[PDB]
Amino acid sequence: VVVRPAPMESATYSQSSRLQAAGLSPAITLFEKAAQTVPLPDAPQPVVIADYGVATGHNSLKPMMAAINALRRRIREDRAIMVAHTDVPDNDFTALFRTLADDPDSYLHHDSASFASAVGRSFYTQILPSNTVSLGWSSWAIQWLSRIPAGAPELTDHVQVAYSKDERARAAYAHQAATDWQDFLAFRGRELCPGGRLVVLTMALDEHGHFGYRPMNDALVAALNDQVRDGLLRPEELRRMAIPVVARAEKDLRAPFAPRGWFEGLTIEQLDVFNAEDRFWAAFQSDGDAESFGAQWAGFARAALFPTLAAALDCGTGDPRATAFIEQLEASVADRLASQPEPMRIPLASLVLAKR
Amino acid sequence: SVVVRPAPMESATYSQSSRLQAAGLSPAITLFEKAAQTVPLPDAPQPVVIADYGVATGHNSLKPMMAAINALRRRIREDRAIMVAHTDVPDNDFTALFRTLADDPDSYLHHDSASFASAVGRSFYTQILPSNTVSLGWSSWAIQWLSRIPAGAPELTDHVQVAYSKDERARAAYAHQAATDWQDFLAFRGRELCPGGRLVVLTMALDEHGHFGYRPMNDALVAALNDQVRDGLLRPEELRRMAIPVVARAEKDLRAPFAPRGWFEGLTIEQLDVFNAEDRFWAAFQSDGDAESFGAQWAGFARAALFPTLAAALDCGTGDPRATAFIEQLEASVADRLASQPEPMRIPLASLVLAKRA
Ligand SMILES: Nc1ncnc2c1ncn2[C@@H]1O[C@H](CSCC[C@H](N)C(=O)O)[C@@H](O)[C@H]1O
Ligand SMILES: Nc1ncnc2c1ncn2[C@@H]1O[C@H](CSCC[C@H](N)C(=O)O)[C@@H](O)[C@H]1O
Ligand SMILES: CCCCCCCC(=O)O
Ligand SMILES: CCCCCCCC(=O)O
Repeated sequence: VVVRPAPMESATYSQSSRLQAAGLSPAITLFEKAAQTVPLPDAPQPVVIADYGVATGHNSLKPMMAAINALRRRIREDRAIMVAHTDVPDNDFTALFRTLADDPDSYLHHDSASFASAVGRSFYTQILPSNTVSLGWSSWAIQWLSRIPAGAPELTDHVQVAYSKDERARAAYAHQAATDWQDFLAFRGRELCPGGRLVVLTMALDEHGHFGYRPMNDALVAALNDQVRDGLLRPEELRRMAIPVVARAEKDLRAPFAPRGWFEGLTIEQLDVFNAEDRFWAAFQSDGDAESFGAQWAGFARAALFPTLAAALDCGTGDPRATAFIEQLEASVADRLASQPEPMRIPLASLVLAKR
Repeated sequence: SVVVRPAPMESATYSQSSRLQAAGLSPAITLFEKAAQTVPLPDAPQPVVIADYGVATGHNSLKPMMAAINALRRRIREDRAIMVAHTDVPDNDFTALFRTLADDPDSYLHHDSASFASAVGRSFYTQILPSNTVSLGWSSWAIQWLSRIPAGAPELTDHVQVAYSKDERARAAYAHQAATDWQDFLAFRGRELCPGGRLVVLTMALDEHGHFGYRPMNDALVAALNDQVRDGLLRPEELRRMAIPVVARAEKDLRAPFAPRGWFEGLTIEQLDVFNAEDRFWAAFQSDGDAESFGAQWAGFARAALFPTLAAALDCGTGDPRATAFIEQLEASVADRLASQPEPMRIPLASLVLAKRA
């Protein structure tokens, strides 16, 4: 009865998350700096790093290595560092453990006293022992709502609430995001060591209050409307489709802390709101390959969003119809964006949080 | 890879098909609970770590974990963190594990609000947890699985279990692989345990007479596989390729790394028992006379634990419908054969308590 989003498409996420990787690049610098200065546990207790919202692990390798390299300048080489990667139960943890074993960039291949574990429990509850996490990292994860809000109006003509014209829906999604953010902070506040640091990167609204990805969202909705026109999609199924993602404004991120600056033992040490460089547009300006441009954007949308859309179908998620739906939708979005390539806004927020 | 490994349990059926395992491990829970009463615990703010080596779906971990946690709660504050680290191979179904921990009312997460869960998908034949952090280790029905089919070992012609093979070279190769695997397992647990820590192991053993047990089951399985070849459902080449990388150890094998002075890599055997588990399927049949249920229980047990490893030998994919049909038919065949002539079976086990030097 509680409707939740779907995890990333395991088969394609590691190959289709270059946008996310490029966008989080500035946050790695913050994370590295946090690792250089954070108070550490008494030797020889293991130093714990937490990665909240790991998916396949591909985009975690660089931030984890940056922290580990920084820590190694401060501690003995034989001292244990434990990385706890967290996601939802239905995330593909086999893909994660294969990434950690097989990818040359894996920290396990670079540091002989580093260790890996996984936690498959929603990060909107406490999932690690209190006072044990020295360094927390979360990129591209917290924009995902814990649920479609209870009693929220069905998004009749849209898949993203920011583009919806239903005021009741907007408020319901906004309240859910506010409660989710409070919950996330409350439990990270318990998990962090005193003096510990948490670096968060999430989807944001820009200075004008816009969600961004405008041509993408237009292409997506149009491609879905074409499937109902061609009889590939039922009108009821399209009505049910919704992405439980909310992008937060600066004011939304600060809300739990106002006005004294603290919430559940945590404070905002640094906050930045910025637009990530549009690499797909930059590449297109260089090579003029419109088909490639369309394929890059469509692949990004597929791995991250399509499993959630496919969950609304009358058939099963393992049903061949769902696979056909995913592949057709990707090809249609690709064609639409390839026909008229345009730059897009990728609004992000980075935060450094510190525990008392 | 040219290194051939066993396959994990069938996650779809293991939680429903592991009552034999659950019943067999029951005596080891008592040992584990007793260990929990006195093992040293780590300095604050470190959680007490309980490691579960070879978790599968988690179904059979709930009882031993809760026994340890209950004992620990008689010693320490209710708000002290306890972390259970469940370990398996990368291709284990960890989603099934986390669903078990969230949904089963027997889950320690539902009974202890300061208990936590994690998973480690890295072979336990290497070190997979930080040195000196584990107070209590548990491993049931896992260490009999070889790290690999031994390199250069002859194809198990006419057999799927090496104990029943007539090939001397195959038997020796499997025995040597088991011996080095056991040394590896001990070496790395010896590093992971806290000084004074305890590890409880339950594994498949050879009985007093050096026998593997499950004889009627073994016979039914071989006969059923032969039926599939004869009926054109399985290629002769595929059956030749099939081998279960499982080795049951005698007392002497278990003691081998420790002999003669009693210690290996900081560990010693505190207690060792070798016993046959009560055959509950036979007991039920003696009570109710339901031969069909008898066959189904045995075949379900074999299916969940063994059939993925057999299916890996097929020329098709493991995700192919042909592999599913193979598993389903093999189960039905074994069930029918055992139902036709119900017989008691030997289930030889060994339980060990290992202690790390203080
Ligand atoms: N409540 C929740 N608890 C844990 N993980 C969640 C979650 N809601 C969403 N996620 C996870 O957040 C991930 C978003 S993809 C981000 C992956 C990676 N950090 C990167 O930067 O590319 C998905 O794996 C999704 O399953
Ligand atoms: N090298 C290895 N490392 C980790 N796990 C292994 C392994 N070899 C086999 N296993 C695991 O051991 C498990 C055996 S099933 C036993 C499950 C449970 N402990 C019970 O008592 O019922 C399987 O999940 C299998 O994947
Ligand atoms: C138009 C919305 C785009 C959402 C991107 C989500 C990225 C991720 O979760 O990895
Ligand atoms: C006849 C061989 C029986 C092997 C049982 C393996 C049980 C398990 O690994 O869970």
